[PDB]
Amino acid sequence: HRPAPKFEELATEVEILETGIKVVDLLAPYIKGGKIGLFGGAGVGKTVLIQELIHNIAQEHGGISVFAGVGERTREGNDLYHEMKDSGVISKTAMVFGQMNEPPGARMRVALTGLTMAEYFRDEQGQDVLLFIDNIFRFTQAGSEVSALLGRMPSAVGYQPTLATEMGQLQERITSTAKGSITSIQAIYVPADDYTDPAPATTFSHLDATTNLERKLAEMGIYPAVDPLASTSRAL
Amino acid sequence: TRGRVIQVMGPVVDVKFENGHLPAIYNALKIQHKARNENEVDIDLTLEVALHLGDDTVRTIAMASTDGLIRGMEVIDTGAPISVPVGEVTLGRVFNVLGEPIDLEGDIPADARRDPIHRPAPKFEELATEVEILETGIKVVDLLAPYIKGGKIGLFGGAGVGKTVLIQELIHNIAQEHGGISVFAGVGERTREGNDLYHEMKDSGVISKTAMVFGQMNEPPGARMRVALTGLTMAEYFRDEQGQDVLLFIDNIFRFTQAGSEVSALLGRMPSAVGYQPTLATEMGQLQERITSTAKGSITSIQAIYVPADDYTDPAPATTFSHLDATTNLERKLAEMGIYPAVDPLASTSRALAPEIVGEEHYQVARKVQQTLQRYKELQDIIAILGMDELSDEDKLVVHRARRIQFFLSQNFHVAEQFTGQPGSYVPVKETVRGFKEILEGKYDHLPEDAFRLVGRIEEVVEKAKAMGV
Amino acid sequence: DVGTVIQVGDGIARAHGLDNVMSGELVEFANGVMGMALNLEENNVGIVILGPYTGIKEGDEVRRTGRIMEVPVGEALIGRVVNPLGQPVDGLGPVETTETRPIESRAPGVMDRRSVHEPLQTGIKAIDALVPIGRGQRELIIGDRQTGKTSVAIDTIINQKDQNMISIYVAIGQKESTVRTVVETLRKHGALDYTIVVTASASQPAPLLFLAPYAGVAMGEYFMYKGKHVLVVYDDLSKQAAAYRELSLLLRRPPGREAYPGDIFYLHSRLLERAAKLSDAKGGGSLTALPFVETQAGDISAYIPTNVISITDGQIFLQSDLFFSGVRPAINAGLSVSRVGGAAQIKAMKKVAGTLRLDLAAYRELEAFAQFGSDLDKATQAKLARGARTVEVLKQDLHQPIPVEKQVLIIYALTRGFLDDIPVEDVRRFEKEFYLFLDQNGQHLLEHIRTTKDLPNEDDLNKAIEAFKKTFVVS
Ligand SMILES: Nc1ncnc2c1ncn2[C@@H]1O[C@H](COP(=O)(O)OP(=O)(O)OP(=O)(O)O)[C@@H](O)[C@H]1O
Ligand SMILES: Nc1ncnc2c1ncn2[C@@H]1O[C@H](COP(=O)(O)OP(=O)(O)O)[C@@H](O)[C@H]1O
Ligand SMILES: [Mg+2]
Ligand SMILES: [Mg+2]
Repeated sequence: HRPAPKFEELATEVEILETGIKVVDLLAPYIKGGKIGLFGGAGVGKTVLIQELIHNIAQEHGGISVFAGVGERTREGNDLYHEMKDSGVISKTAMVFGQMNEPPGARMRVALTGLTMAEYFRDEQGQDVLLFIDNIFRFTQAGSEVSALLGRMPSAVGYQPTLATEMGQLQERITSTAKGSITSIQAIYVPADDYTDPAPATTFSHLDATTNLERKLAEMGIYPAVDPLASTSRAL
Repeated sequence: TRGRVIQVMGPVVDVKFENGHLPAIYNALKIQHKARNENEVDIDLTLEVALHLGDDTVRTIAMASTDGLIRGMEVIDTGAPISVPVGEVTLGRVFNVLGEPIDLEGDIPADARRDPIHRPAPKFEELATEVEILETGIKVVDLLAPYIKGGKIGLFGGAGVGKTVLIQELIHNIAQEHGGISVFAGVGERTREGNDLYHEMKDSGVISKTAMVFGQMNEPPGARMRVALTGLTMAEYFRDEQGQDVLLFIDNIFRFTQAGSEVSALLGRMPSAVGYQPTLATEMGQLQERITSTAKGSITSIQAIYVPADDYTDPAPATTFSHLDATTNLERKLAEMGIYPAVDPLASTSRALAPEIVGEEHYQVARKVQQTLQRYKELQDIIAILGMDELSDEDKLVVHRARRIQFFLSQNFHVAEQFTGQPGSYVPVKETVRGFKEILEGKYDHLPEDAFRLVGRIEEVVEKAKAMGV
Repeated sequence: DVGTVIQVGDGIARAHGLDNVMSGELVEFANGVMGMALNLEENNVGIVILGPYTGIKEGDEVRRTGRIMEVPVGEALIGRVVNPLGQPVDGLGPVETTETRPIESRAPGVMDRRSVHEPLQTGIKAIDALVPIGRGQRELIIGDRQTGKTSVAIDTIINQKDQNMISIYVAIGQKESTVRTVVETLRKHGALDYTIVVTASASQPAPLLFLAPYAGVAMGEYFMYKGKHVLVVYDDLSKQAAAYRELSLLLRRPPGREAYPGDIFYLHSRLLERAAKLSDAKGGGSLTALPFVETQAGDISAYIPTNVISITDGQIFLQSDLFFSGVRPAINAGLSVSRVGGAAQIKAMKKVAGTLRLDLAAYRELEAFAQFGSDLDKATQAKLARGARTVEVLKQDLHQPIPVEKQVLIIYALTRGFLDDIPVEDVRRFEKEFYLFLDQNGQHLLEHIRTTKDLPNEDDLNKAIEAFKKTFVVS
């Protein structure tokens, strides 16, 4: 827990990040220091995309990366660990896990500890760190559960009274100063195919580029399942 | 007596005075304070008691910002509900809720009459049997949807379709031909209307009699609540003391429920319905029931009301709508046609005279008018799809007469004299019915349709057609 | 007058003592963080924290200040970026305090105002020609997310270089990097000569978020009362509304219709009524405001949009489908109206821009039908051609406000039918080449437009546009 960076420190320059994926590179470029969101339903390949992007970045760009699992499936965490170990990428990256069977407070704070790892890397080593976050949806849910336990009155769709603030903090400590970018790629699940739940909207307000995955493409022969028209980046 | 402040809770205020002999509910307390040192701030505030608590505490509501209130400051109680100044001296100026004029032209003397706002409604003994129709001098209103005096009128008209012109004409007529004065009390947006009313009703002089009361959105909840009751106390003075044949007007009812939306924020108690105060029906009823006819004096407090909410099933519009007596609608499409006032055949109640008393001719004429208009509407639907020329002769004659009937509805308002240049015409209800009857009877089928515009009587239509050099 | 903090949590503390505290008075702790006293119980005070509350511990000493929520104002603030509490944010040393004023003052009342008759130029052809705005008017801007709200506001502030105005930009809950980007974009074009930027980013506590627009309007009100015209833009009122909701919920007040309490209409209407056009008796100041409201899925019908739209004098609606399709900017005539407009608009534009509205609406309906059905009548085809050219004229590129005179001249050229011959894509080239030609040949027309405020000599204007057609080369 540390006070945020100030206004005078921040830089404004724009640098594109190359991923090597045809759809992403062509129609939705990602930006150093910017926050990139992955939206979609279940079983469409968001985790496959993020894992293969981690591998590709470590293979070609060679930059440090940090992975934060907010309430990840133990089976998926173990499979990811084995896959990265086989890939020879683990040595370049770092991972922190907050397991589902833990009290909601730990599942809330795990993203912040991952951010602190990237913070020290960017402040002392002064290079282009990346931060991958498994799912912000469970972060918001853990915040709601902690608020309910503490005795605060609910709001919106059962959500905690202080939601916008916590999301804002978690996504505003991730800023590209002159020294280092701390680019982030984040995945979010749409509960009922409606882009109106408070967590997706609050995260939607904060994104520079959004890539949304469709189940129809996933069940088609077209891999990856990225809808061209609805995916946009402000750096196009 | 004297009591000290102990608690402050912002808008609900919740000042818990510790006192010797408590004031009754709705009583007024006034706070006077001076800047003894650099830190303290001078404040002069009025509060209304709303609830008694344990021991000596009496909850209150403040009518202005409470910034600068300090525990321990002394408070004095007046002895009666907040006293509006009312009477001849107060006529002809714009007031706040408490009773001071906002425009600094003059200050009301201390000697003036001051009356409490909160009064029980007239007893059942003093009421009167209500069968009569108030004359408006507007052909369409006197032909399709007459107004029962003493009853609440509804007009669902968007801003900019003639609301201001219609109300100016109504108050001008009611002050010209009747002994009635009007009272206006707004809550919403900007009062540009002040200069329009200044022009026309000060040329007429009625501005000197209409005692407008204003407190709008920028005010705290308490004033926004009590503004309408101040406006009503203005009428209550005339009806009780003056007892003239003044069938006065008050021009806002629903705006009290629009303020009641904020009274839900004023409560600070258990919610009910859709967030509304539990006492919605009772709180609105207390206001609505003070508007009555009486045998004490020939004063009917008939009111024309605009409902901004315009949502049918919502609890507050429904509760307000249950009290309404007559309804009218202003629509922009009719304004396009140049037919003014832009009122359509929609009506409500108003059968106390026709056909209840005798009202045979009036009722049959109105029914034929509405039937002909709906037939013309369906015929117009048919005309666009296929073409008028293929219609039969007997069916074509209906459109032929319908054009004249549609155009005759326009009235050359008196208030329009300063823009149009037309002196303006006033029509008695019986004259409206008698003259219009011939139109349905086809006395003037041969006359050109364009003659039937902005004229008071049928003979004027005939002479205008003649002036067209037929 | 000393006290101790007896409770702390999520920004709402409590304190014991403070006999002489005044409701609303600024209070401070040994740490140095500022607090706003809000509730005074019989023996303890409820304090809202403005700053980092982590450092506070129960048992901390708290000291009253003696001021009632005063925000410093002065001439020094021009060109700076400051916090709602008035603290410097961008370094550059401490700002000089001319005077300090509270933020809870009463709005300008009835019978102290005047009808709006003075234009305010945004620089966008579509807005200036179809939906004019007047000084002292409040015009709300709504659209789907990522539709150019901030681009339009920056275009207005940039165009306000010529006409005397003190512009104040309030960033509520906006991302800090975007705030700094806008600050630098205003540093270029010289917009920081007069503009003041007030920022309270997402990281800031909710009390600061809800307090920011009040502080900005309070700062503008001083230049209002001295007589200077002001233009204040709120980047997003929805952040203020949400931050209000959160504070009330933490204070345990029951919610209203939605999670929002019943106060929000009072809270936002008290803010918006503070902008007024003053009369000669009060100095004749003015404060235009252009609030922004976020819309999900392009659905206007919602609690916040209707609640605020009931307050303003009009609104402009931007559609994302048209914007992304390539029509930038994009405004819908059906939902966009300005009730105060027409009196501020200069007579030249009122005369020039009569048939443009009808052409736009009728052509758009006919184009919908035509894309539905191929076969058409000749008159409908001519109307389609005219509407196509009209659509082409209305297009405007980024960060280039156009002076009014070129607008009225190009609209005249469009409406008279001189432009009809030019092909679709060549229309924009025609427009900029015509601007260059106007700079080259017809200066007296421009000066007569400036001085007269009315259309210049029509014959010479016809000759000039005909000469430009004679010089212009198609394709
Ligand atoms: N007339 C125009 N032509 C071309 N591009 C434009 C035009 N107007 C705006 N844009 C572009 O569209 C984008 C609008 O971004 P902007 O920040 O203004 O969006 P916004 O709708 O205000 O959203 P948000 O509230 O999230 O900030 C920018 O990339 C800007 O360059
Ligand atoms: N690009 C791809 N190549 C191969 N298989 C894929 C691909 N995308 C999706 N799949 C299939 O779908 C599943 C994706 O799982 P996951 O990425 O966890 O989905 P989600 O992110 O929606 O939970 C995989 O088990 C795989 O069988
Ligand atoms: Mg997945
Ligand atoms: Mg923007």
